[PDB]
Amino acid sequence: MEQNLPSRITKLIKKSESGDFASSYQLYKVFGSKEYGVEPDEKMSDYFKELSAKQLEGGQLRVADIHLENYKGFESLIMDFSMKKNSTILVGNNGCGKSTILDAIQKGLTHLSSRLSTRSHNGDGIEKHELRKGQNYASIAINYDYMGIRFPMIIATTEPGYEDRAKSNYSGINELGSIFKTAHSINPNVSFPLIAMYTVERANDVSTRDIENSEEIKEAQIWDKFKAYNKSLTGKADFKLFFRWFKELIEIENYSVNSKTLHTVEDAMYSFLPGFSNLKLQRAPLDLIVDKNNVSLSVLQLSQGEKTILALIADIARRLTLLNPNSVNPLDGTGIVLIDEIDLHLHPSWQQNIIPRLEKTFKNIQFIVTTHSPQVCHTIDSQNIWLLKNGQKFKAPKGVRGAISSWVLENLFEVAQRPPEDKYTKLLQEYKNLVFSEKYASEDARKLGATLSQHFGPDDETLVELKLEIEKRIWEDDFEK
Amino acid sequence: MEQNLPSRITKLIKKSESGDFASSYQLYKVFGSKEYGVEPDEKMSDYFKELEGGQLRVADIHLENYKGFESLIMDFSMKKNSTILVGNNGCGKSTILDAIQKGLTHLSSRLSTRSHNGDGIEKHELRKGQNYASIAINYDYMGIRFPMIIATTEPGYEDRAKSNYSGINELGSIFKTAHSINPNVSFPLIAMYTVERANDVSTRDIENSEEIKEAQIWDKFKAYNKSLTGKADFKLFFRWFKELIEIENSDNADITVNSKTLHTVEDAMYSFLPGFSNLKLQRAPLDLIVDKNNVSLSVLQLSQGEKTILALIADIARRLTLLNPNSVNPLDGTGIVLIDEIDLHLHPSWQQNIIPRLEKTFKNIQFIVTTHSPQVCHTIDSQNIWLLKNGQKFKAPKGVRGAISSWVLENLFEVAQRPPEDKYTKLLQEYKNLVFSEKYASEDARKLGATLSQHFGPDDETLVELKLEIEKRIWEDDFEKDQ
Amino acid sequence: LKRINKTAEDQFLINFKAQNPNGTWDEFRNHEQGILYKRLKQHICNDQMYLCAYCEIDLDRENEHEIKVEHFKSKSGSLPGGSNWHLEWSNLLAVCLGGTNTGDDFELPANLSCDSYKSHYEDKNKINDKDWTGKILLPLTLPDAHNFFTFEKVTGKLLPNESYCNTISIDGKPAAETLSIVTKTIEVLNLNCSRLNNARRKLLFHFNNCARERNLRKLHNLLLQWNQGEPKFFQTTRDIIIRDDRICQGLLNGTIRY
Ligand SMILES: Nc1ncnc2c1ncn2[C@@H]1O[C@H](COP(=O)(O)OP(=O)(O)OP(=O)(O)O)[C@@H](O)[C@H]1O
Ligand SMILES: Nc1ncnc2c1ncn2[C@@H]1O[C@H](COP(=O)(O)OP(=O)(O)OP(=O)(O)O)[C@@H](O)[C@H]1O
Ligand SMILES: [Zn+2]
Repeated sequence: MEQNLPSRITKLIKKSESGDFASSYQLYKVFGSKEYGVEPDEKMSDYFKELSAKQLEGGQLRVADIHLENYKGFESLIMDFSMKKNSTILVGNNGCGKSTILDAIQKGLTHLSSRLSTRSHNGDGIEKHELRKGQNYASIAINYDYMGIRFPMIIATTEPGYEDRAKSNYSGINELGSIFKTAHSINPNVSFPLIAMYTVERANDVSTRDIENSEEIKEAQIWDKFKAYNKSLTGKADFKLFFRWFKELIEIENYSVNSKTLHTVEDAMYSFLPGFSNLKLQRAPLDLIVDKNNVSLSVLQLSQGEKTILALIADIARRLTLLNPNSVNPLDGTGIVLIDEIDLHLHPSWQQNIIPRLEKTFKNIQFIVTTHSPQVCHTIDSQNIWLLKNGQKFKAPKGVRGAISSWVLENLFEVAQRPPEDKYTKLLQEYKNLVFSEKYASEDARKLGATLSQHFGPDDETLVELKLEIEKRIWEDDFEK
Repeated sequence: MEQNLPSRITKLIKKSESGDFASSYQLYKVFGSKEYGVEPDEKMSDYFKELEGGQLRVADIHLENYKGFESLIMDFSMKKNSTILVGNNGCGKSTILDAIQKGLTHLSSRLSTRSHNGDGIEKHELRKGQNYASIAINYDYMGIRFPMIIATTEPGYEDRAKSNYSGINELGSIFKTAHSINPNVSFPLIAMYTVERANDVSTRDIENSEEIKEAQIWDKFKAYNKSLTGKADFKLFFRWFKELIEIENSDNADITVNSKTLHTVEDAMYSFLPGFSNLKLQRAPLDLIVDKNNVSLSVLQLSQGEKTILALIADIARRLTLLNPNSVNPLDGTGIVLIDEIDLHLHPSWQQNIIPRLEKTFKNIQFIVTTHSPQVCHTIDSQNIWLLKNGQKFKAPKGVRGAISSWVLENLFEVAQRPPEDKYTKLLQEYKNLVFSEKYASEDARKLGATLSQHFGPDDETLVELKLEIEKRIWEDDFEKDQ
Repeated sequence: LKRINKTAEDQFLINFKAQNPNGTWDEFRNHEQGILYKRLKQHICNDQMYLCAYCEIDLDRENEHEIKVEHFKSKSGSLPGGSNWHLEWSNLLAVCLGGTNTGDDFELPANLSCDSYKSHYEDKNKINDKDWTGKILLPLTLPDAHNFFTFEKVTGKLLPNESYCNTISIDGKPAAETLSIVTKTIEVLNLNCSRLNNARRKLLFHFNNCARERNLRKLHNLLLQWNQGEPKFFQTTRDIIIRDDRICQGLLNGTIRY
């Protein structure tokens, strides 16, 4: 018994001995110290931490909740994300605040990225410009989820001259970094959680104009796993390093890595982009070649939407392949990818398929995203759509998935289906009033009906309904006389 | 014939008794050998040759082997000032706008200071295959056509296309002569705004003190300094704001007029942005302060939409204020202002008012905006909406000025109302086919109805019709078969 | 809100009250499991013909989870030694979900109606006295033929009336001010919300498509389907539409006959 209680330890350690990762982490939370009824023994606790290092096979680093106080327009707002649906979409009016939450999550991950990388520096605190006018403190409290153990993190800044109340207890990110560092130590071929952030500036990077002159090809970039997070928590993505990557891989193709990673990355944009095949490089003027419906075009005059959706998934796939070692399925790892303004330079035929394609291609990735187009919204269940409004969170109305655009507008975006002050819709309202007001055919409803009939035609849905009403009511005047 | 042309003696008398501008403008060519080369005397073209209210408006365009297009002809309207080209992302919409850009740069050049150039069709801008490329543009100032063509041959085939930059030189000469008679003469607003309008406003770019340090002098041609690159020069607007406020401070310090332009520029911005008032300059570390509902914020912390709208409207207002001195209504002028993706970083509510509000505040201005959002499309007549599909022009169906977003989305965009692969729309169709059939009230029909009612609820409009028709069929069938 | 008639108890809500005087509703739900709760829900719904008391919509006849039971006088107003307002079988009504599924308390107030916006009102305006009997219409003691509600055919709203509101009295109140009671009944529950004003306006669509043919026989069939018995969903609005058509009214009372 080792003088320690063998009841609860054995109740909670059998699965750990079997291979469960959560039980070992739970053990090395109280076994070493004296926080529960267990004695302060440091043998089994350290053995459990060492063993739990080598127990991560499949998981997902996911943001679970965020708590903000006086950060940026928000007095207090406690989000609660999803651990089953891998897509949360924030919807609201421009001015209520969505990039506030996105920036808060980015600030939270700026320290996790450093904790997981070989470095140990800190990220960024709350700037002076990120405090409410006439306010004294702020907090960015965020919790994370690996295979099932909650890991907190608080990033708070207070003005010394007014009050000193809040603290900054990073805590669990250090433990997570210890787990991943030990996992690398036991075996370098271990998957890491991706972290990425994509602002509204993804477009201003895609250009193959003097790559040799500009940057990122006149270096000796060593392709490793830890440093893949370069410029990942920033705005514009990496297309020039992307082109460096194609150059190196295609030139070395001339073993297995060239046949695997290059093929998989190609298939990514091959599936996302309907009709862009047979990628190849251009050597003399140093550009890219794409075959759009069997005509060859460079990457300097392709459609802007194709450019953005190229760079986005290209960066995601590149970082997933760099972070993951030799594996049959290298795009299915883990990560928290934030994509602000998904409905950016896109056509209403791709906005209805952007999310399912992302989830089918990259399965085990969280995709906290903000949108402003209904066609993006009604592809996802209502339980995963927040409607931030007036500084407080309201969840989307019931049954958004598989709905119609007009209803989504009216009942979620607070936008009228018809234009609010178009003269023809005001005439339509006046007609609808006249039909039901026992005053039809008094020389003032017929002219307006003809005016609306000449514009919409005799086939518009609502006008046919009003025609049915007038026909039935002119039937009434017959049998009553 | 001759000697006042007895065939057209009345016509020549009408042109002689002009009393206007149109009837006294073409007289220069009429006395300058309009029919054929004869009578080049300059005395006739002195009082009949040597401007208050006009509209420099692009009328048509023609493209040959430029970008993806092979042959396409547009004819923009004249009475109404709006054009909302819509098309699939990939077929083409920026080719037309970039073509008008390549056309308008030469005009802006040849009226700014001197006659010169700087844009021509490049090699990558050539149709894959076809060699000769042409971008033909024709203007309309008070009802006169001014042709313009650009050309480029790949293998030196200097036989199929030439560049006759004619007529626009005449337009530049007319404007410069108008300037000579009176410096205070109105000029157009040739401008463009690409998809990167607001990627210039930044908190460090609000602080400045290390970016713009010179002695810029405001003149009319200042509005033509980098007006066709695809950015909203918010920094120069900030400099102009600072100069106006500092001269106001100097004036009212000497006090212890000339400021109405500031009020007009601010009022233009206050109308579009809702609740944004009390715009003031911070002499303390150089910033700009905006008041939102009695809350003093900074430009650095405004959301993306307000940044974009402020930059765009400030640029346009500044340019028209400079271009129209000593004008009781400075923000009227004329222009061919081109905007790409006017539905960018905007809420669906703001999109429904973006076109009418611009056309109200800036009335005598042309816009050839391109849109992807249906919410913008249902505020303007269908005769002004041009669909670009498969490299060709198709006109939109009638009834667009006011309509449900679903109809526009499913007719002008070829996109289904409901998601086409969602597993709750396939079930909807599978249940609706059962309802409108002879297998109603079957067990599978009940299961699908329950599944759909649990998600969409029991008061969705589609479900109500289906249940009413099931009631109809069950009543009719049971009642008839029992009898 | 129609006029629901309760029949009798079944000596199974009697035994539970006998073994436990004080009232806690969650105790009744977390009883020997689903049996008692199943059968109470069944017996309550069958008296209402599987319809909602507040907003007349079709409750699913083969899925309990879409069926909820609402206490008219709120269960938050029970007083120890004053009343037992959790289990009296005169305060139990069968209601829909009301636009919510989990009751997260973060759903839009405008969407919520029928039953949940009652609770939303109580929280928002801090109605301390949960004695709604007298200010909101009780769907157990109304007249069986109510001319209370006027169907505004334009937007689908249900609006008060001048006639029949100054004649009949409810809950012993003076008959001269029932209009305020009806108006507050509309306000507290939002029968005039989007998801119901756009659902009652389609019964008008049905009634007018069954009149395109200009055939009186089809209108006869529609009247004998909508005015025969076994009330269907939105029966009150059905009755208003039949009562607002003079051809239909004539058909049901002699003059103008086929
Ligand atoms: N420190 C502050 N002082 C005053 N107002 C503030 C402050 N912080 C935030 N706000 C207000 O709250 C709003 C927050 O803007 P925000 O960028 O977060 O909107 P968003 O819609 O969430 O982002 P995006 O447009 O990128 O989607 C500001 O526009 C501003 O009106
Ligand atoms: N030299 C070329 N060869 C082949 N195709 C070309 C060429 N130049 C342009 N294109 C065509 O132009 C199309 C994309 O150009 P474009 O930028 O006009 O589309 P867009 O996305 O609608 O633009 P925007 O959204 O910015 O208005 C591509 O399908 C491409 O095939
Ligand atoms: Zn209900």
